[PDB]
Amino acid sequence: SKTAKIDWSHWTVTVPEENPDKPGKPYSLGYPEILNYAEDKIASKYMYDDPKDKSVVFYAFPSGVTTANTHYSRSELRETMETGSNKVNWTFAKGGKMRGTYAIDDISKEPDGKYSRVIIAQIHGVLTDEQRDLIGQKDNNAPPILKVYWDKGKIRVKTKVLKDLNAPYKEMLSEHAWGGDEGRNFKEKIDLNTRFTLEVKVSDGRMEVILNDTESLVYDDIHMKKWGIFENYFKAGNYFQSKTPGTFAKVKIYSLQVTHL
Repeated sequence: SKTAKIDWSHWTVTVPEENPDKPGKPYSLGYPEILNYAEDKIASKYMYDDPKDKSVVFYAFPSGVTTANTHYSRSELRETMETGSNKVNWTFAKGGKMRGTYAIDDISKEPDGKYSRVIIAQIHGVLTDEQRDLIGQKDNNAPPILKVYWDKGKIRVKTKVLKDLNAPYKEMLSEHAWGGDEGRNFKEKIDLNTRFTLEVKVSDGRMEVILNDTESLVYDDIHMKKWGIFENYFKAGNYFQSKTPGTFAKVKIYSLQVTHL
């Protein structure tokens, strides 16, 4: 209404600041406490309203506080397709769609004078407990099959590839079986302080990323078929890709919608 169009019943947030009651781990909020973000003494520093334009600002910077499988600091949402739970997630065959309206509100430069980079949307894989236990892994982590960056004035997309197409199932379940692709950039340059839309559409063996409802980048080869073994969740916000002292980003979200029809 007066605030950004985000359905808080389907997201958790993790921020850059340490949780005082859980040392070494970043503070997080899930439902229903996330609804209190604006009055949360910790979270409101990093996820807060701009009432002038009805956005939510995600502010992140190197804090030295991260999670076990996350390299950099973040102020970022994690999708919970079932309100209140983290273990209900979706396969590519079930599918999903995420639509967001963003702006890169402010960002630092690196020492070479080029802007720092920020990840604003992801699809993260997740192992089921049965898969985790089959391969004897300590947690349910799996690769980020999709990462969408703002990178030096372009929207850049990175996906994962299976390094050995003959890899057996138990090997394919490990992150070491997957590596990064070469990356693809949208043609339309996206300036700072400029609203733009992203749409991510996932279906069986297929992922499509759409910028400003014009250009699509489509992924629909063997790697997307092989990725079908995982469950997934969306992420959105500010996963800030620098540890250089003094760097930061602020990402605004005006609208964010996920569906699994």
